[PDB]
Amino acid sequence: MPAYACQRPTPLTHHNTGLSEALEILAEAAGFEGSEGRLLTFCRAASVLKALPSPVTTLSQLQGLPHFGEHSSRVVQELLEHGVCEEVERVRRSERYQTMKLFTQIFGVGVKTADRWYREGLRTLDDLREQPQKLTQQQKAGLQHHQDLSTPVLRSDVDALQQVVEEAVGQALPGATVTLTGGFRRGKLQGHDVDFLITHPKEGQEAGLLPRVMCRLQDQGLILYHQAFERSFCIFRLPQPGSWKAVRVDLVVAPVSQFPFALLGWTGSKLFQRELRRFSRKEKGLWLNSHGLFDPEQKTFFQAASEEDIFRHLGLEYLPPEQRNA
DNA sequence: CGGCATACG
DNA sequence: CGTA
DNA sequence: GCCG
Ligand SMILES: Nc1nc2c([nH]c(=O)n2[C@@H]2O[C@H](COP(=O)(O)OP(=O)(O)OP(=O)(O)O)[C@@H](O)[C@H]2O)c(=O)[nH]1
Ligand SMILES: [Mn+2]
Ligand SMILES: [Mn+2]
Ligand SMILES: [Mn+2]
Ligand SMILES: [Mn+2]
Ligand SMILES: [Mn+2]
Ligand SMILES: [Mn+2]
Ligand SMILES: [Mn+2]
Ligand SMILES: [Mn+2]
Ligand code: NA
Repeated sequence: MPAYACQRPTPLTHHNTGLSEALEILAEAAGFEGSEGRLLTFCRAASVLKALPSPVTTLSQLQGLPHFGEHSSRVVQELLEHGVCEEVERVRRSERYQTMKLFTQIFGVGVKTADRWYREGLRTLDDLREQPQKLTQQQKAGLQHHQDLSTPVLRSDVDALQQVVEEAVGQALPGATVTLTGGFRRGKLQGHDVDFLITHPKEGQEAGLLPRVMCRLQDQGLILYHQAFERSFCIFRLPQPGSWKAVRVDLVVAPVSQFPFALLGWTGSKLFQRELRRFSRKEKGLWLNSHGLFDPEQKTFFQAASEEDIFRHLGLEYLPPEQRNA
């Protein structure tokens, strides 16, 4: 079992969901308490289980696996022996976990904001609505549309949204393209949002594109919330039969020179990309982001025509998007 | 001991 | 800070 | 929490 998640295939459907979900509760809780290192370990351990070919039935099957130490092993041991881990259940049932999950699920609210509200005694969404002065415009939008934003986005929604984004993009710039990224490109059937990457084959023609796209969407009544810019984290008014629902949509524009790097970064998973960037820097001495791959000693950027090119320049076996579900 | 991904809005 |  |  390779130690980095970018060195192994992780399919969407795997064989250890019970174990991985328990470890991911501990990771989430570690985040709520401000320990990003513990969060990362528990996430990495859960991800290792997703990459295994068969169900773990015996604690012996963990020996030698990366990111399993005393704590993650004890969690698995108790789930195998008893079907429940006391620590996981305590966190699950705790007022702090439940409230931090509730608040951080809001668009515009992260851990530090949720923790402050928790410390102020706030506990419910209605508590927040009762104190609108304490909210940014982004948080106001997140709370206003929270019910819809909690409804899974389905493929039919994606296809309808792709059509209206393509229409606006084509009106704004002939020849520009729209690529579905995020979890749907990895094969997910559902999501919390839809992610789109926009470019143009002629370098530089995409300058100023995203404001023009947003204006065209806003004039068709499709925009409920949005913030020079190249990323827009939006809420769309998606038509439905006889009505509409709010959907989160992320739009990003990249020049075509950067498109493989942006496609790779925005296709995820989040853990896959953090692990790939860690691998790049720590094992290969190269700096990876959604713009490029930089060699800091020659002071040069690697020219890539595809995601495959990037994997190859990092000395990694290529993984298609459906195997990046780390 | 300390690192843990890396950027834009 | 928030978002990805 | 795990690891280089
Ligand atoms: N959520 C999230 N995405 C991130 C982070 N950093 C980062 O590069 N991304 C990239 O943004 C991509 C799209 O983000 P996303 O939150 O829409 O996640 P997703 O489509 O995989 O899952 P979803 O099904 O919940 O929408 C991810 O797939 C990930 O690679 C991060 O900290 N959080
Ligand atoms: Mn399998
Ligand atoms: Mn412990
Ligand atoms: Mn026991
Ligand atoms: Mn998404
Ligand atoms: Mn997104
Ligand atoms: Mn840029
Ligand atoms: Mn330490
Ligand atoms: Mn520690
Ligand atoms: Na949030």
